[PDB]
Amino acid sequence: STGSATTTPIDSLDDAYITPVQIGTPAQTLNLDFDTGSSDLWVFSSETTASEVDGQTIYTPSKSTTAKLLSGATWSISYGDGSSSSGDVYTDTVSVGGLTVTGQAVESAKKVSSSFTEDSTIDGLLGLAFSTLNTVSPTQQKTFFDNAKASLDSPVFTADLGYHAPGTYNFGFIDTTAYTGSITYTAVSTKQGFWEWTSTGYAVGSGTFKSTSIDGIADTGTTLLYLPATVVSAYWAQVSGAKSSSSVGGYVFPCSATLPSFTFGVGSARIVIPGDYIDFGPISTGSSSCFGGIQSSAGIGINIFGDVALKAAFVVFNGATTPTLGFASK
Ligand SMILES: NCCN1CCOCC1
Repeated sequence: STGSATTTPIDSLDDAYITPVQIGTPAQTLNLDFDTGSSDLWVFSSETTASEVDGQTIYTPSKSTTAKLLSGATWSISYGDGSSSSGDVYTDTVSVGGLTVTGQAVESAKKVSSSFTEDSTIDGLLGLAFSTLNTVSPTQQKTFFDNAKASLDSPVFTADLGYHAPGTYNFGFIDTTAYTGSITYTAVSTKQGFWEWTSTGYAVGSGTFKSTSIDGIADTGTTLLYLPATVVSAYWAQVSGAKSSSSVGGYVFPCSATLPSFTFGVGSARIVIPGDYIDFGPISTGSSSCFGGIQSSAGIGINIFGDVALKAAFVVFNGATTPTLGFASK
């Protein structure tokens, strides 16, 4: 089997991408944030605290003839951005663009933090990192990709995020028309439960490529590109007026600037992030100071190849016996 679904940016800045997911019988369609940096499929629901729901579409398990309460199971997750959610668990039929998983764990939120409540366009998350990170207790549950894997024509999923435009998540196949040149595959460590790999280096605009090992995670659930301070300083030093602002919480730059591109290495291959992809607009409404799309990972503990980097590439998340990541220009 295969699945194919369109992913759409939630706003004019590509702050996040939402993909429609069918849950239950009859189908209840929710727009989920596909996240390769986490492993829980959770949704806003009929059980979520009323004051914590502000415009999201909710899953109502009582209206699904295939929903079964997973007895005694609870979940609770805290994300790197400080956001959190928790609740109970149902098993139900979940479909993504024609691909169906019966008995998928659907984690129903009873509580969500303010960051989730304020994003009316995100109805929940669909985790695509390794099932070892799944928070369901006392019986850990599998991701949608893990459950579909055996059935897929090829044990892979692909992320093709658009810049200011819709993109696609495919399951079980590689669309050879979606990229240019070849896909370069690179080793993955699953020790931390992430799609963790090692970039071979970087270039800033037309600058000379620096060969240097950058360990990081391919994370569709993180908006920006988080890299070592030395790398991020070398990037923003090419932008007149750019500076790291402690009050804003990162590098800001004059909105009148034309940003240089950023290249990252994948083996001998090179992915080029055009400069406009690094502009995240005014720091506050009406300001002429803009927020940078490349930020320091110093306070995180890990480098993150978020949407800023991934959207410049066709990315293969290869779930073969030994998982690998593939990158192609597009
Ligand atoms: N609610 C703050 C976080 N979100 C994250 C996704 O994009 C919009 C802003």
